[PDB]
Amino acid sequence: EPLYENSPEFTPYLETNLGQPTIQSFEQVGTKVNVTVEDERTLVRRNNTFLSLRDVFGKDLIYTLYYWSGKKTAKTNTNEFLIDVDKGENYCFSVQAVIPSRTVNRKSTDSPVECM
Amino acid sequence: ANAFLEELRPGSLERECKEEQCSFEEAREIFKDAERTKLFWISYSDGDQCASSPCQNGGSCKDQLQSYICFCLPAFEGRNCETHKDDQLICVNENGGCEQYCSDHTGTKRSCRCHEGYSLLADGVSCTPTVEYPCGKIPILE
Amino acid sequence: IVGGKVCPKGECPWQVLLLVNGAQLCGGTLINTIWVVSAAHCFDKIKNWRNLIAVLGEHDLSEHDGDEQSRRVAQVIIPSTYVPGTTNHDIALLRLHQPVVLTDHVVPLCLPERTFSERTLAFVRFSLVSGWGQLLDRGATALELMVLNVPRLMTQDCLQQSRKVGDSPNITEYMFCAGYSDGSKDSCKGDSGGPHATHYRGTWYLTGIVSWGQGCATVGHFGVYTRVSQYIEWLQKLMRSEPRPGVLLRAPFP
Amino acid sequence: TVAAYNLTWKSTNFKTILEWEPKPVNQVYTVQISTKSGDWKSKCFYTTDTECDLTDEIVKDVKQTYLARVFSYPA
Ligand SMILES: *C[C@@](*)(O)[C@H](CCCNC(N)=[NH2+])NC(=O)[C@H](Cc1ccccc1)NC(=O)[C@H](N)Cc1ccccc1
Ligand SMILES: *[C@@H]1O[C@H](CO)[C@@H](O)[C@H](O)[C@H]1O
Ligand SMILES: *[C@@H]1O[C@@H](C)[C@@H](O)[C@@H](O)[C@@H]1O
Ligand SMILES: C[As](C)(=O)[O-]
Ligand SMILES: [Ca+2]
Ligand SMILES: [Ca+2]
Ligand SMILES: [Ca+2]
Ligand SMILES: [Ca+2]
Ligand SMILES: [Ca+2]
Ligand SMILES: [Ca+2]
Ligand SMILES: [Ca+2]
Ligand SMILES: [Ca+2]
Ligand SMILES: [Ca+2]
Ligand SMILES: [Cl-]
Repeated sequence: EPLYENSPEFTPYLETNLGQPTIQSFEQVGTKVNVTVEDERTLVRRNNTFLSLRDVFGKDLIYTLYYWSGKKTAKTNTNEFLIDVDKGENYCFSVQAVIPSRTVNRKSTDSPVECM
Repeated sequence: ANAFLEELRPGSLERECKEEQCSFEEAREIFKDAERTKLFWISYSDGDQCASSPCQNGGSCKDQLQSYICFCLPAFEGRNCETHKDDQLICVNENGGCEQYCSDHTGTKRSCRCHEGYSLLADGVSCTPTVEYPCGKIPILE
Repeated sequence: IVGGKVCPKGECPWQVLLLVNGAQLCGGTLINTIWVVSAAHCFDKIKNWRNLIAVLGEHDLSEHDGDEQSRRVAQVIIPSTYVPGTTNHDIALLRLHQPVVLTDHVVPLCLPERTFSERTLAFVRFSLVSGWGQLLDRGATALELMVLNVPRLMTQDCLQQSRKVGDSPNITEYMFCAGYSDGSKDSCKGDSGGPHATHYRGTWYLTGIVSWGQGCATVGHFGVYTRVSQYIEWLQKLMRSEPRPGVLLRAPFP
Repeated sequence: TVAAYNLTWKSTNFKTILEWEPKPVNQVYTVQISTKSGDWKSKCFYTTDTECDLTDEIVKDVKQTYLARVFSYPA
């Protein structure tokens, strides 16, 4: 028998790193602003197409929005945030993917910053 | 970036960082605060690791922080889709797809063989019983 | 067999029962119409070689149906390298006096080719082990053929997952571990020579022979089986060899 | 021959790569992966690389727990 070494155990669902998210868009409706997070695709395939992060984790995945003196935060269990802003002031955004039920690697890294 | 007299104008992320490349300071003049500029800087300064077009064989690259991910077409694998699934037809790979015996051959495709009492079918991989009670089969279940 | 279930009649058709003077001795595996594989240690204390019988198509030892077929064992071939009282090279090839008739209840188990066994069969996790051996380390033997599904381990892992004992035999390249170390399931005394059969893409092959252990289903230990793949060339050479005179024959190995 | 060491899983959005050490001097590797009760499957046959992409195997069932092992063969 060959010389070998065992690897640590690995459960994909609980341990795979969440990739850097990207803010897809954002538009105004008077005093409210809607921020949309792009549904990042994963390597998981279902009949020849790739599943999105939302398709795989469903309700286990939430997104946190950081917007801006303090930072204000909003949370959503969909890919959209609907926040109250001020008429005339320009805001900047950054999101982070989070799976709260996780023990380790619970959060992705922050997305690139986008401003109005 | 900076040209003669432009810095008389107020900072603009679009004009200075999107339409042009901006230094950390130009960014700090727009964002003002340190933690905010630092956060913008991480992703802006990171660079696009997908620039080398590392994903081979028609794969798609997705940039990440100091790395990338390659999404490969169905018949490929590897960090950069460098591995051809079809080129892996050797016996150590799922027995070369042979139902019973597999024989590796350098220079040509591998071949399948069967145990006495069986003969190789036309598909080159399956075996079929030539005798009434071949070994390894349970009659009352067949 | 400790912690197994009854093998439904007909579903363990290559199982052989060996009897000496009507006494249950060991198990065996039918590999064709006249040859049976078993364990060498089963014959260490045999002195009356003419009362050695192999029964095929057996299931319930308490009653006779028309499926049993008895044949006297003409020859018992063991490796010369085997030393009675030790664990290494625990395998034996038995020639039956007359071939058995293959039926729905008597079918041989395939002896595989060496490379196929080492490269493919060795990585199928579970295999079946059967016998009429003891139901508990201390217990009685079974009246109905018992069968158990056991996972195989590579020797490195077997050594690492076993409780160390001061005078335990080394697991050699001629052996392999299979089973559970939690005291639940294992083959046992009286099961020796029985088959450790591995299923691969529709056909069953012989990969091991019940050989020894450190108690039946004792916590911290696995059952040890003879690694049949190491003997395939030896077995085939002997099956096509000139039948000689005495019952016991110590054939050179390799 | 030397045994591989420091086996590490690198996974982001399910693209899963196993990496290990050392760089092979006169030896090649083969990787096997399985679920606790499944058969072992071989991958990256006789590679001189010190990484192996297992993505295609693990995405078959992302909720299962996998174990992999790296064999060192003399060459
Ligand atoms: C002849 C067979 O029936 C029998 C099968 C035992 C299977 N046991 C488990 N746990 N799966 N084998 C034995 O009885 C062997 C015979 C033997 C072989 C070599 C040397 C000495 C005896 N005996 C044992 O396995 C006993 N546990 C004794 C023993 C042998 C080797 C190491 C430690 C103890
Ligand atoms: C493309 O770019 C990445 C990051 O610099 C590198 O790792 C690859 O080797 C190159 O082809
Ligand atoms: C990116 O994804 C890969 C897998 C291919 O479908 C490419 O053509 C596409 O741009
Ligand atoms: C190495 As052991 C036969 O004690 O499991
Ligand atoms: Ca400028
Ligand atoms: Ca400027
Ligand atoms: Ca400026
Ligand atoms: Ca400009
Ligand atoms: Ca512009
Ligand atoms: Ca300045
Ligand atoms: Ca400036
Ligand atoms: Ca980048
Ligand atoms: Ca009976
Ligand atoms: Cl024992």
